Amino acid sequence: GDINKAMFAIVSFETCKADLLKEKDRYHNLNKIDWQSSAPVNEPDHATTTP
Amino acid sequence: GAGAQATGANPGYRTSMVSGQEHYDVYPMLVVGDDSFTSIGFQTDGKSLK
Repeated sequence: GDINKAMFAIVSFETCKADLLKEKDRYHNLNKIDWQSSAPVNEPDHATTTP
Repeated sequence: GAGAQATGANPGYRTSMVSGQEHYDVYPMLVVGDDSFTSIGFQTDGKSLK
């Protein structure tokens, strides 16, 4: 019953490659990312208004 | 198997079997021009999903 006691929280959001390259040093393994497969339509769990 | 019946004089083209009889095949070579069709989405309001 308390948000403070929660062990973990998981959030899913939409991003582009420009956002990730905005901070190059923070992220790794950007070369192997399969961009086409992880489209918004290919993940039915995520809820969004993107056409 | 949609083609005409193939005899033993097959020059080398591909073929298949229909009802125990050997027939030729057909291959598409399709060209899709702009604004020719649209997929129809049956949305649930509040989100876009399929």
